[PDB]
Formats: sequence, structure tokens, C-alpha cells
Amino acid sequence: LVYYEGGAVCTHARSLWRLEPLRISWSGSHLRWGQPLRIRHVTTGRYLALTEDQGLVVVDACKAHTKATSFCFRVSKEKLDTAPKRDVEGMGPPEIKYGESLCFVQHVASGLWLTYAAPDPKALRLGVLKKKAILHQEGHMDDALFLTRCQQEESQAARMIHSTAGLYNQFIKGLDSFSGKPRGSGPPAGPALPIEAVILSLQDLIGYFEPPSEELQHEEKQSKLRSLRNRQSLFQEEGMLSLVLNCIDRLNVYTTAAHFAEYAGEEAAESWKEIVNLLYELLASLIRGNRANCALFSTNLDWVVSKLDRLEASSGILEVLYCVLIESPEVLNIIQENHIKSIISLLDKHGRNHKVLDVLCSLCVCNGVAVRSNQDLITENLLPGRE
Amino acid sequence: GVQVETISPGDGRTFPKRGQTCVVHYTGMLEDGKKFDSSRDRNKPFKFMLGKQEVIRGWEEGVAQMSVGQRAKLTISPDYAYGATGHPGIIPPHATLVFDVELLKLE
Amino acid sequence: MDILELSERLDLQRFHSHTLRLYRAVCALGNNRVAHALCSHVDQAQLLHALEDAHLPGPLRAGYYDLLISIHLESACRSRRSMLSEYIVPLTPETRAITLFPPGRKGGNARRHGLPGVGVTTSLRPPHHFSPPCFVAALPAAGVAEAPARLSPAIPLEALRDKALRMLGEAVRDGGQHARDPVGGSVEFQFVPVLKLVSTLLVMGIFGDEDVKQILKMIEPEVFTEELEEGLLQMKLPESVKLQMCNLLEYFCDQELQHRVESLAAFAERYVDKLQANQRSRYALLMRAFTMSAAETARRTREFRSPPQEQINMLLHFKDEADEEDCPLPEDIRQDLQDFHQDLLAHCGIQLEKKPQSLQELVSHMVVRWAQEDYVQSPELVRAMFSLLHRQYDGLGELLRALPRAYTISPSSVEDTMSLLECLGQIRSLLIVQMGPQEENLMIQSIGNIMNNKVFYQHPNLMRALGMHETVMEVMVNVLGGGETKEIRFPKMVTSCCRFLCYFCRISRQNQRSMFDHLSYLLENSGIGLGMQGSTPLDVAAASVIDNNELALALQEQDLEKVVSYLAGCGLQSCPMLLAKGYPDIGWNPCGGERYLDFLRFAVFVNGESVEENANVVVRLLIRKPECFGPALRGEGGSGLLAAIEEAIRISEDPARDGPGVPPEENRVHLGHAIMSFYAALIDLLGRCAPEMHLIQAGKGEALRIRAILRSLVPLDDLVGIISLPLQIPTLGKDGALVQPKMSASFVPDHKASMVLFLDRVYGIENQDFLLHVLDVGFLPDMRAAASLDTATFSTTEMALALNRYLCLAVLPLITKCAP
Amino acid sequence: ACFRMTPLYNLPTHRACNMFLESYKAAWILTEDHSFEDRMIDDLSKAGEQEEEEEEVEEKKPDPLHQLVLHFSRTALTEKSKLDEDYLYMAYADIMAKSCHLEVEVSFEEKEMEKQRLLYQQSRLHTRGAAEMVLQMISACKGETGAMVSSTLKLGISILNGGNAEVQQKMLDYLKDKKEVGFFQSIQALMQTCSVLDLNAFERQNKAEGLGMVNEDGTVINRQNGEKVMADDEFTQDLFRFLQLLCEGHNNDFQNYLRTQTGNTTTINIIICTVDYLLRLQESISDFYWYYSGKDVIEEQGKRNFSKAMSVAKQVFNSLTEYIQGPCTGNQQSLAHSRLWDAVVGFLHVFAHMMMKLAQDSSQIELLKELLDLQ
Repeated sequence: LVYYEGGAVCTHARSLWRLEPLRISWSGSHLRWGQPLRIRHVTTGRYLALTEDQGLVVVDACKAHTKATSFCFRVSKEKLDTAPKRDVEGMGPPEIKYGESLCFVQHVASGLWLTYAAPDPKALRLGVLKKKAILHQEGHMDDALFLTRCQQEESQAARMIHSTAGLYNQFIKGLDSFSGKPRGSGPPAGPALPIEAVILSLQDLIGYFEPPSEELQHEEKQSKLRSLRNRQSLFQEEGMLSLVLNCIDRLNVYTTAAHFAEYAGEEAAESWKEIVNLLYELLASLIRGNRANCALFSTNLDWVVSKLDRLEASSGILEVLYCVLIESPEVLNIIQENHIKSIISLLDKHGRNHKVLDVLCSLCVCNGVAVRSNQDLITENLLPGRE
Repeated sequence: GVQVETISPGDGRTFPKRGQTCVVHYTGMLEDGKKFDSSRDRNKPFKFMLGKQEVIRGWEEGVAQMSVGQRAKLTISPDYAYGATGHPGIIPPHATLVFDVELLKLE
Repeated sequence: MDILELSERLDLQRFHSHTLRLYRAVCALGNNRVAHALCSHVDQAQLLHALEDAHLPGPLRAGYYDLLISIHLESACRSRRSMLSEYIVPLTPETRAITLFPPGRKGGNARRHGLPGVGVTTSLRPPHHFSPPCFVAALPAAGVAEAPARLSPAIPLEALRDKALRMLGEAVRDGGQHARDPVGGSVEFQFVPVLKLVSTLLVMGIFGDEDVKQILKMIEPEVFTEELEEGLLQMKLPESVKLQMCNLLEYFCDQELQHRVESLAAFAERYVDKLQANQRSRYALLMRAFTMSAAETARRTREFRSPPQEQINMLLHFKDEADEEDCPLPEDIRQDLQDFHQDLLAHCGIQLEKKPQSLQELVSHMVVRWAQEDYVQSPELVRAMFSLLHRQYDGLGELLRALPRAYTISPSSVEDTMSLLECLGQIRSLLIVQMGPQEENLMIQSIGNIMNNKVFYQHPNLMRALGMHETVMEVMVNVLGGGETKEIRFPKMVTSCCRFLCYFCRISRQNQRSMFDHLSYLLENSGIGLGMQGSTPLDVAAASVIDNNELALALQEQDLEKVVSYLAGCGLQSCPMLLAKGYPDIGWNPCGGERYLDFLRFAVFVNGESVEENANVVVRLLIRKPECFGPALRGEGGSGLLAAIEEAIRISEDPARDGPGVPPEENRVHLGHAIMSFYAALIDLLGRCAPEMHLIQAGKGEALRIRAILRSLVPLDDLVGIISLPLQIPTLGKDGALVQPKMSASFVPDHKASMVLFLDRVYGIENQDFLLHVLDVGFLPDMRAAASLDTATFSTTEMALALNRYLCLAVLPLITKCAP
Repeated sequence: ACFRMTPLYNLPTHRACNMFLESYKAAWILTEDHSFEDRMIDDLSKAGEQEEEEEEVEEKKPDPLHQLVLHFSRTALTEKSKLDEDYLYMAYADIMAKSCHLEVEVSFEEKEMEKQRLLYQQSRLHTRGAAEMVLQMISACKGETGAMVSSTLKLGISILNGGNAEVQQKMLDYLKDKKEVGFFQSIQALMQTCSVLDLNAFERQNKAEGLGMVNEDGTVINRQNGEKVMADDEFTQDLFRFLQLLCEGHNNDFQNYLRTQTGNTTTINIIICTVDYLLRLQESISDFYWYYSGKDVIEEQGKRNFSKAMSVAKQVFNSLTEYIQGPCTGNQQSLAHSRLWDAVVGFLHVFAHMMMKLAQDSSQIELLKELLDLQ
């Protein structure tokens, strides 16, 4: 469904759209009034369409059959429609401008105009800033739209999100397909998992979210950090982080590579460990330096502490925890003795690692504020034993 | 659980009395042998009055059985000591406490 | 092993350094209990040995220095630094003796500055408090959050300062030798810990005059000699050491400022004495000589009639020499002030050899030389050095900005002032840490002690200078913000937060203005505090605006709109806390609505008269958002006010509609009473918004509007019906057991009182027929009931008291006015 | 109470001492004039030991003032949600702004000497990177009024006075290479925040002063409250003077950049924003005219509020004039198709009626003169 909405949606990717002229050749030509075109949602791959059953929606490409998805921009709502158009080789005249021009979207076949649904009263009580978009022959005066340019970074990020969501969901699909079905003394009996594609995507995303080097000058570091925070927020708002957590859960159900092989085979068992480490590293990259993304873990802190003991990606899980605890005090306020004792047990079982000490230090003070409960718990459950 | 052993003898005739401040040096060790307190590290004798419950029972009874100039080892059960609650950070719960006490003088 | 093997065993060094970091973290920011616990693991002997040990790795050396500071000195240093910015001068002979310059023959302008940090300081700073570390003491039987707050562990401060000075001198000589084996492995590892400890000790005030002189000579002997060695300034040191030196020099410059303030206060004492004597003598002479000339006596007596502040202003108004003649004061008194002013300008350097000869010149030259010599890569060092340079170039401005934080007290208030300062230090410390049961108890205790202190009431200006209200404010809002949606914890703390602030506004109008300045800040936090019963930030705002026409007129449209938005939310949405408690689900929140309505009442109606500017705004906003009126008075599909009240009484009779009915507090909400009180408050607010009559006679169209709108909103018949509604009356029955109506769950006279106010202010009683009608239907019955209850058994009943209050407040004045 | 007012000699010593502290502070310390700005700037500009080094000049090591400017630029460029108030920044910005100006027929030679000196003082700063710091702070403020942005604007005005083409070019080059929308976004937000005459505030203040409330402690008759009406008049004038100075000298490039920013993803038309503010000011002035229309004589508070509004409008008119002079045809067309004509109509209405009304009373001749100058 399509809505007019204001707020952070303006900066978010789901607000982004791509214009696709019906012609392949010279499709990058200047848009001109009356030009039939398709409107695509980058993060979903779905095209704006008029469906008789549900009216204005976004449908899949397989159902996008031009007539439903063909739209035009007109400067005026008058029913001129005098002449059908003529294809022109080349870029053509520069008619429509960013920011200045006011355009009305019209479904070519029906001729209907894009407009708001005229929300009923009590929507103010709902506090919804969302106005459902409909195709109405009369329309409204304020139906005009301003076209606004999008950064290359945002466009790239949205397309990345679409591709990554597809790939990871296919992966989760294979995992669920052979979840409860042991391969026995035979094949896993299911479609091959995209192991190499997942690995390459994870590596590229880690490099894409890599923080700027310290040697860089202050201004450049600030610019890269701003871009990184923006990209992190876009991915989080499109739900990549939850997808990573889901993949990690389904991979965690299997304790070891042999246990994984029993269901999926040795060929995937080799890359099990690499994939889990890459996933934890990607999660750390996504949340690092972003207080909101680190605060999201206040609800499911146990998600990390329960997994700390696992040996395959102990360092990655610990880095995730470290990032969360630096960025967010909300987690520090919800810490419990169980968590403190789990971290102390991590010291006991894995060895004397200064990173755990750093994590414990972060548990105490954040942003110049100390948590006496955490301080006392650490003191009581670490110091007296003296081992 | 107060059990007193004599490391070095004292006068043997002068013993602490109620309302009489006892001045001591002490080193505190848990039964496993870990030190948790020592007045000598601070270089200041510890003074406490008997019958005011300022110190634990272990001390109250042990110093009373002790004599001026006497050095002794006091072993104290948890009940006479801080006990199940313990001393957070310093002393674990249900810990027997071993002390080396030198009773300097009475005042 | 020997800890010195950690020079080659790097992993162990790293782990132990981070262990020391953890020790500092657990004891950080006031955990004196954790500090005491640590004193067992790391003893005084260990720490002092590490301080001197030259073979430790620098990481461990710095860690141990910082651990000592954290365990022993951090809390005291922070508490003292919080107070250094404030200057409270007791009027004492010591203060009187203070002079900007030490006694000498050399001329005022030329007079060589005294050594900074060496002199008599009378400014009040509360003492440090420490508790000995002991682990054989009896365990306090008091439970957690009841046991008193523990003090920091004690360490021998005189020995520590002596050791620090000696070690610093050793470091200076070693740097002069330029050896290839620096302590810790680097000049930074050698110097920085010592300088940090020295700065901490200076701020704490441990160092004496001779120790300060030694430190000054270590810094730069030539400049600071009073009446070879190479100083740290020329020792050509790295950036971190420079930062520490900058902090030291900041301390010394602060002491110079403090000396200036104290000298000014001393001169103020002496000069005020002289002026007072002269004014007395001149008044006596005038009362002797008024007989000759009666005309000029008026202009003369203008002085003795003017406010004392204006008298002082006039007496001091002789600087420009153009208006000196009008000033009564003689030339000697004037010249004393002129001389002191010149001396102050000289001390600050304004008044007109290569070697500095002064701290200001030394600091300026040092900063410029450092920047010239190298491009500093430390932003912190850049900030500090340029701050020092600004202070040196602008001494008058720094004093001018410090003066607001200056206050003179009598010597007889020192003890109470010190107790208040200790309580304020506790409160200030409570900001950094997250609030808990312990911190809440300490906060409540500090507030109570401050309230008991007389100085709080006597010296509200000093309180504002100290910034106490802002601190309380910040604590409260910080507590609220955390998990505000789930629940508002520490309601006892918030209730104390009014009693403090919601009385502080009453102490003085200036205090009330100061709290008014933060009105918007209070209102945004006020939204969630609705459920939490007691004194609220909404009450803070009401106290800030109550009975002050100036503040009410200053009040802002945006704040009114925020209040109205909250009220509309209440009128359209139920209270989730009540729903969770199982109350029957209605669509709106009368309790919060009533809270906001009474706030708007206090805003619009002041000293018995309405403020039309705010009243018209409130009316317009309310009519724009009609949901604020309640489900009744809605218009389409809306029941009348009388019907709403009747339904509320029905609910009150019927349980499972007033509440769940399945209470230790006894303050459980009764929905019928809540609805009736909401409507009563609404009607009261509208009546108060109603124009005053003189405007009506004037014919003000806006007034006529507002009155017509109010009449349209509330029909008279409904008011009369509500007034006529019966009230449950105490009676003895079933063996003479007294049957008495519960007020919290029943219709009560103040509900009628609001209606009467509305009737009087909007509709008015101009016709005898309506007069008699109202009196026969509603008033006379209630007066008869009150008279009937005026019996031994019934006279003291809360119901009878409420009836009498209703009568005297609303009815009887009205009948008195309508007597003709 | 006025009769009872205690003589000074009857007060406690400490309260009298406090009162003396405040009075001395106001009369003597506050009135004292000490000038250290130029000395500070020179001492920070001078570089030492580079003469003996003979390589340091070619190394181009920052001198102390350059380092200070760089420090402030680093603070501005640091990524933060909001711009924290920095008293050090405000003080140093004030010092530089004071140093830049450092200030009945004047000889052509003397006039040119003042111009050349002002150019040297401005060079001291914009050679060290003050223009970029100004722009960075304006972007950082993110549309929130305050002492920080006020000081930044004053510094910009000081370095731009006389239409410094060098500073203009540096600013434009920085903006065009960085391609940041935050600068103009902050400018737009500040314009939107800029205030106009408020009749409700006028009436509230009138009643407040009529009440004649006296401070309960001691006595303060007719205590002067904060001026609600045109509180940010100085900030508004500084903003529009800054925008004017950026275009001073008929700088076509910056004039067109104000209308449109080709490189940036989004564009903001400062000319249209100025027109909108002028329209709001016109509406306020017309309302206040109607308010005083029945009243025969304007009183002093009004005469004020009129004068402040007409000063702001004068600055706005001069800024709009400078946007188009040269001429900039695009800016001319934008204004022609904008809402400027309605503002001119309202101003003409007010001018005519105020002229007729004020001619009747001679005491209002100064206000009449200012009105005529605005026309």
C-alpha cells in the first residue's frame, strides 16, 4: 500500500522511487510531459500499479503489465490528451526540473489522478501522519508533487538492501527447509544454499561499513562517519539487522559444523563457522557508533549473553557486546547479576582477556554516569574470590 | 568459634577489662590464607573499646582472653564473624577468619 | 613473581593495567563503599611503594597513581571543585585585613603582586570527610537504602603531599640531567602522574604556603622568587605534561581571582561602614538644620526616602567627574574608592623588562611560545592554553562574571551556611550517578535539612547564585526521563522536588521568576507525571505563575497550547495505569484533565481578577479543541452537563463502574468523583475566564464575545439543576451508629461552588424572580442542612465543614451582593 | 512603604555590602573601557623563531591565531546533534570582530587609509581561515538562534565589511567545493524564526508597566522587563546585513548562488525567504498601524516599536536591493514573480496614513523622518 507520510520517512529509503521509461533505448533522456513510465520501489522491486480489486498498490514485476503500471506526469489536470506521443532519439528537450516543477501523476489507461484518500475523522486521534494514496478522476488541487534528487549513496544503499534481503531470505529458506529433516546417509535433499554469495555479500558489506582510518584528517573522518551513520540507519529501518539476527539464530541451533552437516552436508559445514563469524562482524559494523541501533538490544540483551559461551565466534560476540555497552546506557540500566556472572564465567572459561575487563568497565560508567548496581555486582561477584 | 593460640607470650597477668580501650596490630587472613586486612600496612594501631560491640565477637572474646604484650592467632567461625551476609567485596559468605593480633597496650 | 617482570611479560602488563582500570571504574563517581572494599585488595603500602618505584612500567605506574586518586581523592576533589566557583565571604576581621597587594612602600600601580595561593582566604569551603578503612568492625544491622552514606577511605595527606613535592623535585632534576632511562620509560610516564596528584592536592587544599612556594619555584623560580635551577617551563616538555601544567596554572589564576573577590568584599565592608556613619551624621545635621530652608530639604530627603540600593547608587555616582557635585559624599570617601579602583586595575594589569615578573605575562608568553614552537595536535591542550591566555588578557571581565557568584554573610551564619553547602554538595554529586533507593533517601534528607535551615529562607539570592533550584530540577527530570512510559519511579523524590521548588517559588518573587523561566522545560516532563499522585512539575508551574500578574502576562501562547493538547489527549484517551489496575474502561482521563484545568485556572485568574489576555486565548484554544470539554458538551451525540453529573452519581452508587471492586493506600480513584471534579474545574475555569464587569459596561466587544461564548457553552438550567442536586447527609441509625458519606466517592459542595462562580461571573443575578428561584431550589435547602448538622455529633463532620465552606465562599457573598 | 524605606545606616553590614558590590560593579567595572583585542590579535599573529629556522616559513606551520581558528573549525566540523555553547568561541569571535573594525569631512587619503587598514585587519583573519569557520558554525547551528550564531554572524560581518571580494570568493569557493545544504538550511530556519511586531505582547507589556509593580525586597519601581517585542531585532539585522555583505559590490556569482545552488542536491531561494519575511513584517506593521489609528498620538513605547520595525525593514530592503544590483537578471525575475508587490502595497498604505497622522504632532517628527527614509 502507498501512503503520503512525513517525518524520518523523508530520509528513509522506502520513500525512494525509480522512474523507468517504457523504452529501453534513451531511457536516461530528459523526462517530458505525458511520457508513459513505470514507477519502481527500490527496496522491494515492486512497481506502482492500478488493480481493480485493490486499487492503487505496488505489485510484482511478473504482474506489472504496463497497462496497470503505466503513468505519466502532466503539468495540468485538463483533459487535453490530444496527440499520442512520438519516440525521439537522443536526450530531448529539458522539460521537467527538480524542486521547481509541479507534476500531477496520471494513470494513462484509466486517466485517473493520484490523490489522498481524504482521511476520516479520528485519524488525528490515531496520530497517523499517513494518508493513503488513491486514483480518483477528480482529485484535488494539492495533488501536485515536487520531484527531489537522491544521493548516489542512498540509491546504492537501497538497491543493496533489496538484493541482500532477497539473498538472506533465500538462505533462511533453505535452512528452514532442512531444519528438522536430517540428511541421514544421503543428500540433504533440497536446493543448494547460496554459501559463496552469502560470504561475498557479508565481506563486501563489512568493507562497506568499515569505519574511517584514524590517519585521515578530521574533516574527512567526520564526513565518512556521517555517511556511515546514515547507511546504518537506512539498513536498520529496512530491517537488515533483524535478518542478520534470524540467520544467526538458525545457524546457532546447530552447535558445531558436524551437527550442521548432519542436516546440510559437509560442503556447507566447512563454511558454517566462517558465515557465523562474518554475520557477527556485520552486526557489529552495523551497530557500531549508532546509539539507537545499540539501544535496540535492550529488549533482547540475553540474545548476546546466551551466545557468549559459544566458541566459534566468541570474539565477534564480545565485540558486539562491547559496542552495545559503549553506545547505550539503556542496556546498562537493565543489566542483571545473571549477565555479570556470565561475563565473569567468560573470563574463567576462556582466559584472561583484557577485552572482557574493558566490557566490565563499560558496564559501570557511560557518558559520565555511573550505575551503582552494576558497580556493586561486579565488585561482589569478581573481587572477593581472588582467583 | 573463637579459638586462640599463643604465638608469643605476654605478661600473663594483665588482661583487658570492659570499658578499657584495647590497642592492637593485626593482619587478617581467610582460612585459605588470603590476606584482607592489616593495620601494619597503614602503620596505625587499631583501638577499640570492649563491650561496645564495635568489633566482631571474635575480637571481643579473643582479645579478652589475651594479655598485654601478647601475640596470638585467633580463628573465628562465620557466626561469630560477619556470617552468611559477609562483607561485600572483602569477605565471602560463610568464611572462617584467621587473625594475627598483637595487643600493644590497654587504655 | 616480581611485578617488575611485566616489563617483558606484556600480556600480563596489559591484563593488570585493565584490572586497575576496572578498579577505578567500580569506585568511580562516589562509590566510597567500593573504594573501601578495594582498600583490601590494593593497600596503602602497595600504592605508596608503587608511587616511588622507578622500575614499574609507565602503564602500571599511571594506573596505580590514578587508583590512589580514585579511591582516596576523587570524591573530595570533585566536591571541592564544585564549590570553588562560588565565593561566600564571611564578614570577619580576617576578611577586613585582606588587601589586593601585600603591605609595602612601592606604589599602588607598581606594587609587586603577591605570590598566588599564598595568603588569607576567608571564602567558605566545606571540610573534607574521610572514614578509616577497617574490615573487623561490626556489620551495621541497618538494611540497604537505610544505612548512611559512607565516606572515602582516609590516607595520610601531609605525608602524601611531602612525598609528592619531593618526587616532583626529583623528576625536575632528572629531566635536567636528561637521562636515557626515564621513570616509566618516558617523560610522560615520569611527570604526568605526579602533576595530576599535585593538582588534586592543591584543589583539595592540602598544600600550605611553603609547599605552594616550592611548587611555584619548581614551575619557574626566577619569576616566583620573593624578595642552576631549570623550571618545567624551560624543560621543554611534551603536550600531556603541558596540559597538566596548564591545569596547575588554571588553579593559580583561580586563586588570584578569589583573592580579588575577597579584597573587594573587605573594601566593601570598610567603605560601607564609612558611608553608613557619614549618612547618619548627614541625616542628623539635616534634622537639625531643616528649619532654615524647607525647600531644599525635600531634595535632600529624596536620598533618605529612596530605596537603599538607589541610595548606594547615587552615593557611588561620582566616577565621571561631570556628576560628582551632586553626590553628597566628601572627597576623602570618594578618593578611597578611587584609589581602590586604581589598585584593582593594576592588579588586573589594565593600568600601564623582558622577564615577565608576573603570572599573567608568564602565562601569555608561555602559550605564545608553545604555539610558535610547534603546531599542537592536542585539541584539549589548545583549549586549555587559549583559555588561560584569554583569562590573562581579560582580568576585569573574569571578575565581572565571577561577581554574580559572590555573596557576603555575617559570621553568625557560617555554621548553617556550611551545613547547607554540604547538603548541596551531596545533591550535586547525585547528578552524575543514576538514581536509586539510597540516592533518593539521601536527596530527601538533603532537601529536608535545607528546608529546616533558616539560611534557605533568609538568603534566596544566595540560593539562586548557588543554582540549587536548577540542580534539583535536573535531578528530577533525569529521573523522570528514564523509562517514563513504563512508570514514574521515585515519586517520593519528585514530591520532595516540589516541596523544595514548589516552596522556593513562594519564598520570593525573584525565585518565582527564576522558576518561571523554566516553564516550558517543566511542562514537557509534566505529561507523564499525571498518574503519580502528589506534588508534580505541573504544581511547580502553578507555583511559578501563581499570584504574579507580571509572570502571568509573560506567560506564552505556546505553553498554553501544550497544556491544551495534553488536556485534549486526556479528554479523548483513557489512563493506561487505571486500565492495568482493572478500572472500568471509559474513553477519557478526568484526573489529568482536572490537573491541567487547575493549572490554567492559576494562570488566568490572579488576585481575584481575571487576566483577559490569557483567558481569551484559553477559550479560543479550548473551543478549537472541543474534546477538552469532555464527552459531555460535545455537541452532536453529546449529553448535557447535568446528565453527566447524574450518571456520575449513578456510577458512584454502583460498584464495578466506579472501580474494579474486587486498597492499602485508601487514595484509590473513584470515577464518579473524578468526572464531577473534572466538570467542576472546567466550569470554574470558564467562570474565572469570564470578563470583569467594568469591561462589560465599557462595552468591549471581545468581552461580550467571551461572555456570549461561555453562556452558549454552559446553559443556566444545567447550573441550576446541579446546584439543586441533593447531597448525602450524615445520620445516626442502627443503634445510633453515625452514617457518613465518603467524599472521595461522592458529590460534594465544591462542585456546586464552581457552578455558582460561573453563574455569578457570566450570567449574573439581575432579576428577583430568578433570585428567588435559585434560593428556593438549591441554596436554602443546603443552608437548612448545614444548620441541622450544626449539632455536637454532626458539627465536626467533614460533610458539614464542606457545606459551610461552600456557603461562606460562594452563596453568602452572592446573597449579600443581591440583597437589594 | 516608601516612607518606611530604611535609611542605609540602619541596614545590616552584609546586605549593604552586597548592594555595594552590585552598584560598584555596574557603575565602575562595567563602565570601564579596556581594549586588548588588537594587542591579542597581533601577539597571536606574530610568529617566532621562524626567522632563525629559515625552513619553517616554507613548511607553513600554523601560527597561534591560525591554530585557534583551526581548533574552532574542528569543533564545528565535529559530528554532533547540536552545537554546544562555547564561551571561549564566543569571546574569541568577539575579539576578532572588534579587531577587524577597530573603530566633519574626511580627506580622500584618510578614507582610503581607513579602508586599507580595515583590509589588513580582515586579511589577518581570512588568510588564517576565519571565513570557513564562520560558514561551518552557521551550518552547525542547524537553525537554532543563540549567542554562538550571533557571534559568528558578527564575525562574518566584520570580515566582510566594505564588500571584501577576497572573503566573498573564499566563502563561495568553500561552499561550492563542499556542496553542503546545511548552511542554507540553517539560514532558512533562522529567517523563519526571526520575529515581528506582536500586538498581544505590546498590550501585555503595556498592562504590566501600568500595574506599576514594585519588587517586594526593598523596592524597585517600574522594574523593566525583558522586551518581548523585537527581542531578536539585532540578530535579524545581523543576518540580513551578512547576506547583503555577501553580495556587496555586485557579486554576480554569489548573487546567483543565493537564488540557486547547482551543485547541491537541493536548492533554497534566500531571495524568496527574504521576501516572505518582509511580507510578515509588513503585516505586523499594518496591524500596529490599525491599532494606533484611532489614537490621536502614538506613545513612546509604540515610537520605539515603530522605529525598531522600520530599522529591520530598512536592512531587509537594502539586502534585497543588493541581491539584484549589478544587475542580476535572474534575481530580478524571481522578485518580479514573487510576492514582493503585495508587501510594497501594504508599505505604501502604511506610509501614506502614518505620514498624514504623524504630521499632526511635531513630537513625532523623528518617527516621520525614519518612515520617509524607509520609503
